[PDB]
Amino acid sequence: ASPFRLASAGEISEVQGILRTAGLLGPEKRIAYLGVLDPARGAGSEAEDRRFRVFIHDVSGARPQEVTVSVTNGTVISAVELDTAATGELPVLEEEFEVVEQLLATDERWLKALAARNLDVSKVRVAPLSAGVFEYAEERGRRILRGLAFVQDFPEDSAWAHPVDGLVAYVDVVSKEVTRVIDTGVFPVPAEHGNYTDPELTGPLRTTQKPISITQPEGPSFTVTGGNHIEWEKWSLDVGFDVREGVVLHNIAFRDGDRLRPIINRASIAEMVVPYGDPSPIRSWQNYFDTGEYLVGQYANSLELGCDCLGDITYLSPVISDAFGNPREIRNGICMHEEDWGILAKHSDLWSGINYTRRNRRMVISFFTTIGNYDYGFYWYLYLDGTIEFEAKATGVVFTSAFPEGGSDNISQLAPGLGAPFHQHIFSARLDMAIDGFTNRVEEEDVVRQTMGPGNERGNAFSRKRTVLTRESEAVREADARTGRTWIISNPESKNRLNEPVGYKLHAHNQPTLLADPGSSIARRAAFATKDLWVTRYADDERYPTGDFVNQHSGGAGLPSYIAQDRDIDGQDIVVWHTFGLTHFPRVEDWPIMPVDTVGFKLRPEGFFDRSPVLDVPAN
Amino acid sequence: ASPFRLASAGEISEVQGILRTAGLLGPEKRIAYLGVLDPARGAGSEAEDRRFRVFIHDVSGARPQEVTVSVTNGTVISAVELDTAATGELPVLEEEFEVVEQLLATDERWLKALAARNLDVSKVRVAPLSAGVFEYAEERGRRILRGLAFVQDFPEDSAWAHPVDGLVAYVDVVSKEVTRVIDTGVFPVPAEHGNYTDPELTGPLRTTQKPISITQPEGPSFTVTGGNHIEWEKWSLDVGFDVREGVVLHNIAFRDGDRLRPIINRASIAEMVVPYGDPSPIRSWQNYFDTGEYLVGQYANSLELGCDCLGDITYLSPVISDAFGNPREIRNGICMHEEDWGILAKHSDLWSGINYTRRNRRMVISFFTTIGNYDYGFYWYLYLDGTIEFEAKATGVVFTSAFPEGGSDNISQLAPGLGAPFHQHIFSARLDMAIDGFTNRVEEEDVVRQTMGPGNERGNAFSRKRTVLTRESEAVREADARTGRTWIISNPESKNRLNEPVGYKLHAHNQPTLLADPGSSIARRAAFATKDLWVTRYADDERYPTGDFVNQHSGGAGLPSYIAQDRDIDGQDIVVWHTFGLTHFPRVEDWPIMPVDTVGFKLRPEGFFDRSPVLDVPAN
Ligand SMILES: O=CCc1ccccc1
Ligand SMILES: O=CCc1ccccc1
Ligand SMILES: [Cu+2]
Ligand SMILES: [Cu+2]
Ligand code: NA
Ligand code: NA
Ligand code: NA
Ligand code: NA
Repeated sequence: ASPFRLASAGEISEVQGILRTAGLLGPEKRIAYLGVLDPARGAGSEAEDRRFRVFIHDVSGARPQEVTVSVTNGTVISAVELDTAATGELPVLEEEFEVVEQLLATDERWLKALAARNLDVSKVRVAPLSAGVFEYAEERGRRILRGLAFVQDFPEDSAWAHPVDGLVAYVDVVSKEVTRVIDTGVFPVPAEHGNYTDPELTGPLRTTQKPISITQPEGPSFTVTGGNHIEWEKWSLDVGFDVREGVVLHNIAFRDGDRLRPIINRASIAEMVVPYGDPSPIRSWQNYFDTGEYLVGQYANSLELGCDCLGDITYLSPVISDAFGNPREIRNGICMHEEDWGILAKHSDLWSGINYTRRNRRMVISFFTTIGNYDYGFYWYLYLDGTIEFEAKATGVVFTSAFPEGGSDNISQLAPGLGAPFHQHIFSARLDMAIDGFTNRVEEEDVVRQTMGPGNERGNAFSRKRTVLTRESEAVREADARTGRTWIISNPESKNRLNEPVGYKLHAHNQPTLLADPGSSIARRAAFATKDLWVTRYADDERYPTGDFVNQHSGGAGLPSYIAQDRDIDGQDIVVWHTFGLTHFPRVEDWPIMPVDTVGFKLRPEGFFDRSPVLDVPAN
Repeated sequence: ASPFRLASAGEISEVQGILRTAGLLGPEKRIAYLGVLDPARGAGSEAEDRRFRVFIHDVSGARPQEVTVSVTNGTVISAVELDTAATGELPVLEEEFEVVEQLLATDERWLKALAARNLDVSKVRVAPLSAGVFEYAEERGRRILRGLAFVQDFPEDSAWAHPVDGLVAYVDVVSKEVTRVIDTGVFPVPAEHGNYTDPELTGPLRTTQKPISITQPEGPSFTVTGGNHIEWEKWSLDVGFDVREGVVLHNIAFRDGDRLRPIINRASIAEMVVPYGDPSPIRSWQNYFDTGEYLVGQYANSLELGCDCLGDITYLSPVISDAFGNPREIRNGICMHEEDWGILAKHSDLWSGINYTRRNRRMVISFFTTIGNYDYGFYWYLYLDGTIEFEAKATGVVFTSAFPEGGSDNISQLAPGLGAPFHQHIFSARLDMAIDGFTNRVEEEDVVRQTMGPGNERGNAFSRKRTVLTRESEAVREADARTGRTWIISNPESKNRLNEPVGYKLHAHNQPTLLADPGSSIARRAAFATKDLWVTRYADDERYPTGDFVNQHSGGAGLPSYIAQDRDIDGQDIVVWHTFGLTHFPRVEDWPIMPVDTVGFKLRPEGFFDRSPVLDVPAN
C-alpha cells in the first residue's frame, strides 16, 4: 500500500508493455535508466499513482528520449526528444563495455600500436572510460568513449597489473568509428602479476584466526513490513533502491513518546566523481562519475552470508530493468542488521554510590557496488542516541599506469615499472531535510576565541557564533576545521522544553575538496565538489548536483544553476548537499588489492530532544 | 623474565619495606605516585634491575621527596627533597577528596553562605578541584584545593543536578585553613533531579532489544604469555599499566615474514586537560589535568563481563600502591579482545571472473577511568592491515552551573535554571617511535595544487610535498585540514623493495586546539595543547608534556623547555607528541548522563611493507 515500496517485477513488465505499445521500444532502443518517481509534495490525497522515469537510447543514431509513464493508469505521461549536444548524453550502457575493445581490435592504427609493443590483440583488455568534454570539436553531440589498454596474460590474470601506457583511443560507439588513436611512445608493460589469489604471491594462508560467532538467538530487534519499511529502536524509515543512486532512505523519523517526529525526508548519495591528477595526455581527461555516468545501483553485488554480511542478516533483493525492459532481480543486494556498538553511557558516582553502564548499538543498511576496477560499500547507520551516519568504504584495485623512469610528481610507484596516478574520490550527499516538519533553516556555527581583557580577565573564555543562511546565494559554504565549523539544521517553529528551536548538527570530516584548477573542465562539470556545503530550496526537478545527463555535458548544470534562483531558505522546505571525499596518494600497501579506506559524515541531535533519548535503554 | 612485566604485589611490598627501613615512610608520609621505570636505552646487557619511582608527600608540612628504589637490589638509588614553590606540588591524593568538604563544614564564612541559601550543610557535597596558578600570592608553595558545592537531596541523589552557583572557597589542605570564601551572589539552586535510574525520569524500560550473542567457540586468536605479552595476527607487544598514564603499550612490532619489525617503542596518553571557558570568577580558574594532577590509572574501573566488555574477554588485573605502600589490585581493570571489523578487501573483476572478499578484525585493549563527574574509556586498536588507532570515549556527567537569567555566551542550558559551561577535553599522545629501529625522521606532507598552464594544460594535475623536520625548534607544527596535512614517520636507513624509506603516516582528526588566550595561565601550563604536533629527541627524563609535577606549577615546564635544546631529530631516536581533543558545547541530550562522544588518531603504514600485508588472510 505504501507509495515508497520497492519497484516490483510486475511494475517493470508493465512499463515495458506501455513503452512497446506507444511505439517507443523498437529493436533499436535501449533503456539506459529506469526508476520510480517519488510522490509529489502534499501526497495527503491518498491518490496512488506509481510513475516511472525512463531514458531511452537509440543505437541507430536517432535522438534519445526522456519518458514518464504511469503504471497505475497504463499511460505515457510525457515523452521528450533530447538534443544531446545541448543537455548531455545518456548514461553508459553495460553493453557498451565490450564495444570499445571490439571496435579497436579491427582498427589499423590500434593494431599497429600493439604490434610495435609485441602485444597479442586477443590478450588486450580495453577499459571503457567516459569521455568528458575537452578540446575536440568533433565530439559535440556524439556519444564517445575513451579506451585505455591492459594486458591479460591468461583468462584469470589481473589485467590491472599490466597497463599499456603511452596509448589512448577515442571511439564513437553509435557510428562505430575510431575517431583518434594517440600513441605518445613505448613504455615497458609492467611484468609482475597482481594475482592476489595466487599462492606464490600470498604465501601459505594464516591458520591463526579463530572464528568469531555473532548470533541473535531471539532474532533481530527490527521489523520489516510492506517489503521495505523498517522499525527499529524508535526509528522508522523506508529503504528504497534506485539504479542510479543505489540505496535511498525515505521518511526517516524517530518515535519520541507518542509523536513520530520526522528528521530527514530523503537521504541519498546523489553523485560521486573520481578525478585524476596526472597531467599526461594519456590520462589528463580521466574523470568518471560512477553515479551519474555509469549508475552504481545496476552494478550492486549479491552479498554472501558470512563473508559480506556477518550476523543475523535480513536481505532485500531489489528489482531493476535491463536494457530491454525486462525485470532483473539483484538477489541479496541489500544487507540489513543490527550491530553492538560498545558503551553507550557510563558513570560511577563517588557521592551517590550508583554504578551505571549501558551498551550502544546501531542499525546497518548497506550495499556494495563494483564498476570496473573499483568497489565501494555504502553504509547507512542509525544509532540508539539519534545519530545518523553515512560511511563509504573504498576498496578494489587502484587504476594503474607505467611508472616513468626518473619518477613523477603525480604518480606513485607500486611495483617495478608500475605506477598509480593520484586521484580523489568525492561524494555528494543529498539530504532533503525535514527536522520536525518541512519548515527548516541552516545555521553555520563557528568557535569564537575571546581576547583577555575586561569581562575575560583570566583569558579563558571562549564562545560560539551562529549565522543563519537566508538565501541560496549565501548558502555555498566551505569547511573550517580550525574554527570547529559545523552546520545546524533547525526548525524555528518547533521548540524543545527550553524554548529553543529543535535541531540536528552536521559533523563533516573536513577532507580536501576538488583540487583541480578552477578553470578546468572538471571544475565546471563537478562544480558541486569545489565546496563543502550547499543549501537549496526544494524543487521536484532538482535531483542531482550535476544535473540529469552528466555524460559529456559541457558544464554548469545542477547546483550552480539551481542556486542562481536565489530562493528563500530561511524557514522553508530545504535540501542540504554535502561534499566529502578522499584524496588518494596510492601506497605500496594498496597493491595488488586495496585494503578498505573510509570517509563519511554524521548528524547528531542538537536540542532535538528534551533530554537524553536513551534513558529507557535496559541494563543488558 | 621480561623487564616490561606488570608490577607485582611482591614488588610493591618490597618497595614499602625499603622505604620504611630507610626512614622515608613514617606516619606523616603518603605515597602520591609509585610506578616502575622503563629500562634504559641499550638494555641488551640482560642486567635485570627493576626500579620504581616514588613521590612521597608529608601531611605535617615537611618537604615532599622524590625517591628511586631498586627492588632487585633492595636499595634506595636516590632521594631528593622538593621545593614545591619552584618545581610544583605533588598530585592530588584520593584521601584529600573528603578533606575539602570537611574543612568547609566548620568555617563560619562557608556556613553563613549556606545559611543564606537555606542549605543544610549535611547535604552539601564539595568537589575537590585543582587550583592552578593565578593572582593569589599567598598560594605559592602551599598545597591548595578549590571547592565548588553541589546539593544532594538524599544519599542516592545525583548532586550534579543541584550546583550552588555564586560561591567558591579555597583551602590549604596541609595547614587545614580555609584561605578565602568568595560569594558573588545568590543563584537559585536548580530543583529538577538528574537521577537517570529513577523510573519517573526513564519511563518504562524498552522491551524491544533482542540479545546480540558474540562468542568464540575455539577461543580467541591472541595469546598472552608472561602475564602481559600479546601476540595477535603478526602483532607483538607488551601491555603495561602505570598509575599516572593508565594503559601503556611497549614494543609494538609486526612479524613480516621472518623478521620482527619494530614500529613503536612506547605509546601512551601522557597528559590530558579539561579547560573551562566560563569567565565567571566562580569557575574561571577551572582547568583540571586528570592525568597529571589526579592520576587516571588509580581510578580505573573494574570492568564487568557482558556490560563493559562483550565477547570472549581476557582480563588483566594491574596492581598499584595505595597511599601507605600496600599493594592494591584493580580486578579486571583491563579488557582485551578481538572484534570483527567488517570488510577488509573486496573485488569482483569483470575480466578475470574472480570474486574475492576478506573480512577485517581488530584487537582491542581498553580501560575505563572515573574522576569525579567524568568517565573516560581509553581504547587502543590494532588492525590486520597494520593500522594502529587510539580512541577516547568521553561520557559521565557534564559539570554544571546555574543558568543565568537572560542567558550566557559561555554556558548552555540543560534544564530549567541548570547550565553547563563550555569546555574542551584535550589529550596528548606520547609516541616514542621505532619505525624499523630507532633511526627515524618526521616529514610534514601537504597537498599541492597546481595552476593550469604549460605542463598542466587541462588544469587537472595535483601533487604533494614533504618537508623534513630537522631540529626541535622547527618541529612544532599545526594542522591544516584544507591542505590534507599529515605527518610521516620514516626510517631513512631502511628501505622497501622500491628503494623508498619505510614509513607510517599519522592521520589527525584536525579538531581545534586550546582556545584560551595565549597570555592566560592555562596556555602557559598546558602549552602542549596549543599545537597539534611536537617532535623531540628522546631523553630518559622527558616523560610528560607538562613536566613531572603539574599541580600548581607556574608554567612552561615540559615540551616548551624540552624543544629549547634544539636537538637533531633528522634520523635520530625521536618522540612524537600529538595533541587532539574535543570542544564541548553541551547539548540538552548530554543531560542527565552523557552519551559517548569520541576523538582519537590513527597511524597507517606508508610504504612500510612491500605490498598489502593481508594477502595471506583466509576466506572465512
Ligand atoms: O568506474 C568507471 C570507470 C571504469 C569502468 C570500467 C572499467 C574500468 C573503469
Ligand atoms: O576530574 C577532576 C576534577 C574533579 C574531581 C573530583 C570531583 C569532581 C571533579
Ligand atoms: Cu583511490
Ligand atoms: Cu565535555
Ligand atoms: Na552544452
Ligand atoms: Na526539505
Ligand atoms: Na615556579
Ligand atoms: Na624513538
